[PDB]
Amino acid sequence: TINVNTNVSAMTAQRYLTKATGELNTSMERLSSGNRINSAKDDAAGLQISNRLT
Amino acid sequence: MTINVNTNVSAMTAQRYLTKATGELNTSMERLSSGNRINSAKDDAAGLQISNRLT
Amino acid sequence: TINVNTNVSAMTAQRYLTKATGELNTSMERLSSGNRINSAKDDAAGLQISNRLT
Amino acid sequence: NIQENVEASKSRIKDTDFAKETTQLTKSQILQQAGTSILAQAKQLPNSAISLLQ
Amino acid sequence: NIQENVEASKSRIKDTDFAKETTQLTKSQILQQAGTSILAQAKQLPNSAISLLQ
Repeated sequence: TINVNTNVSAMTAQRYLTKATGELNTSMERLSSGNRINSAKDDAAGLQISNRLT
Repeated sequence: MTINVNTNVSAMTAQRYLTKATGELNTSMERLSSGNRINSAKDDAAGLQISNRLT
Repeated sequence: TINVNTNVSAMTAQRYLTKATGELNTSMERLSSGNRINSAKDDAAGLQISNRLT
Repeated sequence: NIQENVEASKSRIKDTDFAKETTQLTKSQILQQAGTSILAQAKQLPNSAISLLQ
Repeated sequence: NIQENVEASKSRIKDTDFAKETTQLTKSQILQQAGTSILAQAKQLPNSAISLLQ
């Protein structure tokens, strides 16, 4: 309690900020490109079927 | 018995208590400056081992 | 005891203060530069790979 | 596309994450202040105790 | 997540509890001051007692 060498709350805040930033970047990419699935990570089966349909 | 010189006996007990207090104070100062309770194997063996493993 | 010739606590405090100040300087340099890696002493492999990528 | 990916990886390896480094900077600042306070406390008490005894 | 939890546990086991330790420091300081005051008080008046009347 009232520690110095470790700040667990700051670590959790950093983790959640990183998650928010990652989601923000993904959303920004999806907005700019105009496609929801730009890389296989977004969706595997979705990407496959979309490529076949295109 | 209870007969003591109070010159070279009371002085000895006072010196022992003062040395204990000074050692405790120095250890506490080390722990405050360093930010870690355990600074050597002497302070805590198992705790030091587990903390090293976690780090 | 109260020997005045040498106080080990002073040396310990000075050593930990020096460590803290060194880490403070490193953090300041990292914040100002913007690059986590600024010398080979920091991390050799990371510096090599990052230079190659740049 | 390859340049975008390479720049992303280069930034991740090299570019600093300001959250972590700012947290480290604040922690180091506080550690330095604590060190100075402890050093001030520890310089005066031991030397002064023996002089008081005399 | 595992790193955050590990850091929390390590802080539990190792990191200093300043609230307790500052109080311990002050208690030790008070005890040493009392010890020195008692050492000065004694060994001067009572010791001199066995001589002033002789």
